[PDB]
Amino acid sequence: DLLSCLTFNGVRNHTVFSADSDSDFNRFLHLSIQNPLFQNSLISKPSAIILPGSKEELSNTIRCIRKGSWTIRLRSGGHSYEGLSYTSDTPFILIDLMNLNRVSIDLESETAWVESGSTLGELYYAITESSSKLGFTAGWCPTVGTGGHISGGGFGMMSRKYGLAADNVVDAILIDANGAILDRQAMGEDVFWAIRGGGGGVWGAIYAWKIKLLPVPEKVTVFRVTKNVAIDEATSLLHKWQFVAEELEEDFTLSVLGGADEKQVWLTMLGFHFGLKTVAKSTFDLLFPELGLVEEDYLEMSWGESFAYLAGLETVSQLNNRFLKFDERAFKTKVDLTKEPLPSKAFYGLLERLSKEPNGFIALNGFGGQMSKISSDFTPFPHRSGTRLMVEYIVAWNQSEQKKKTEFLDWLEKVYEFMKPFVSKNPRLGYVNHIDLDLGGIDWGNKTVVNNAIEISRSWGESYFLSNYERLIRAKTLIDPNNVFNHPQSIPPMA
Ligand SMILES: *Cc1cc2c(nc3c(=O)[nH]c(=O)nc-3n2C[C@H](O)[C@H](O)[C@H](O)COP(=O)(O)OP(=O)(O)OC[C@H]2O[C@@H](n3cnc4c(N)ncnc43)[C@H](O)[C@@H]2O)c(*)c1C
Ligand SMILES: *[C@@H]1O[C@H](CO)[C@@H](O[C@@H]2O[C@H](CO)[C@@H](O[C@@H]3O[C@H](CO)[C@@H](O)[C@H](O)[C@@H]3O)[C@H](O)[C@H]2NC(C)=O)[C@H](O)[C@H]1NC(C)=O
Ligand SMILES: COc1cc2c(cc1O)[C@@H]1Cc3ccc(OC)c(O)c3CN1CC2
Ligand SMILES: *[C@@H]1O[C@H](CO)[C@@H](O)[C@H](O)[C@H]1NC(C)=O
Ligand SMILES: [Mg+2]
Repeated sequence: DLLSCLTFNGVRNHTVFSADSDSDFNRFLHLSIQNPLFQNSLISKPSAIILPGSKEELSNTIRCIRKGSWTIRLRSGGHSYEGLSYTSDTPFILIDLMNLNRVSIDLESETAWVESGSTLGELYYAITESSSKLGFTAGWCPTVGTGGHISGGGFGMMSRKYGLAADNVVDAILIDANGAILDRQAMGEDVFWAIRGGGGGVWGAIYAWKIKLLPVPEKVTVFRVTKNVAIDEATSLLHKWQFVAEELEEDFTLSVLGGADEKQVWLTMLGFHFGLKTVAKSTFDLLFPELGLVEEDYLEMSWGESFAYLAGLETVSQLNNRFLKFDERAFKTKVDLTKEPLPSKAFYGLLERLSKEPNGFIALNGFGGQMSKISSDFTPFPHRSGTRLMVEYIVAWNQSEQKKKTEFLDWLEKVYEFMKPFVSKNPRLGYVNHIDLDLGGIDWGNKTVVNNAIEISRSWGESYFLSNYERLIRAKTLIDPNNVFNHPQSIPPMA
């Protein structure tokens, strides 16, 4: 039995499947499901849930599962857009990493070791508690897990200054298919490259990341201002925004959340400056006076405060609450990367479509800055110089709106089709943290498909990784030749 192996090896925190609706099993299962779309009774459920409390327990958990016929599923923060950390078409064991949430800050080296169950919020909180002059570049959502996020890159409000989370990883502990405990030196440079953006659930189980902490001023300046406007003005704002955003010096970021409802358009402008408010306002007065920002819009605060504020949290303390409900809605999302400026009519049509579906919203980010100075092959995320914007389309709904699911998904499909001519093409680019199964998927139990796995997987592989796809395959073959870590879009090993 799996349990007997786990016990012989000192892993005690485990719970087998139970039909009891409010069993402990179900409590643990649902605790970290961050997309309600995959919560219902018709979804696949794990045969057991294991909560390892140490790297040794993680190693032995993997070793035991292998003595059986199980598919391994790793979950850190549970934010997978496609629920790939807690679903599987084959019988599976869920390894939940929530107990591995220790952050160890070394102020003498200005680095940190971060267990992979730690959320972004927990990490940010730990950093701000330790120092007023250090921060880290990662995503905007505080409940996202470092396990999946850093594995896939990790883009956020300081990426124009410092790049992705993965661009600032200097060591890691990877537990491989045989339970080996491997640091950077042990896994080798190809594998250490692959894990820094090559996607979660593919290489082994990351136990911990070693990150370089980055300088921040004791006071940064942010704004969070929602413009309530009509479509003509919203269109001209977004059309100018794209140029301001990509062209801003690296010490500034201007991003947008947007939506609409008939004649009313809302654009939430999210601003960040690595410095004081005089310089911040001088810059936006010059470059984007159309925003109509006023002195009272600019707030000076600590870096930690700024990340809580930009995400709409009440306090810095809230960063440290991994179970704080950030957004309890089922959702589907798609993303585009661009290479050419978007014409005005693209924003106009996007806004028209938003006005017809108030449950939809967009998130807009400029690249440029440091993102253009990092080589396309420095880490697996290839969208560097030449990449102008990242454009996210989201539709989300609560339980009372479930009847409209098909309609919501149809709306999103049509938005993505509308944007096709304006965004990257040949191929249409994507981002592995924004995993999208519409691109297709591999059934690893299907021999004819597996025989041709490399060609088949190119569909999504090249969209996520472009020319880096080849090295990823070589790295996969080195570290997981038997494909113990797999999912519908995992990098294939060579046969
Ligand atoms: C829900 C959500 C996601 C967001 C949000 N904001 C983002 C942002 O501002 N920038 C971004 O770059 N991404 C943002 N995303 C998307 C997330 O980045 C991705 O959804 C992350 O991959 C999520 O990571 P995590 O929360 O850990 O999700 P899981 O579902 O647990 O795992 C994803 C994937 O990775 C594997 N995996 C988890 N843990 C490990 C370890 N330790 N080792 C190897 N592999 C691991 C899983 O098996 C799965 O395959 C904002 C919001 C609200
Ligand atoms: C396996 O891991 C789970 C998840 O961490 C463990 O459950 C957790 O146990 C801790 C310690 O008992 C709980 O801490 C306390 O919770 C109570 C409220 O219920 C509170 O009074 C204390 O101040 C503290 O918060 C924690 O709630 C709980 N977490 C969850 C989500 O259940 C569990 O102990 C482990 N199981 C085994 C067999 O080791
Ligand atoms: C399920 O509900 C949500 C889903 C998602 C987000 C927020 C939600 O509430 C965030 C919103 C957001 C805001 C600003 C960003 O850059 C500054 C950004 O990249 C994102 C990304 N997305 C990822 C999808
Ligand atoms: C394998 O996959 C192919 C292509 O998706 C499918 O047509 C076929 O039915 C599958 N074969 C088996 C035996 O499952
Ligand atoms: Mg009961």
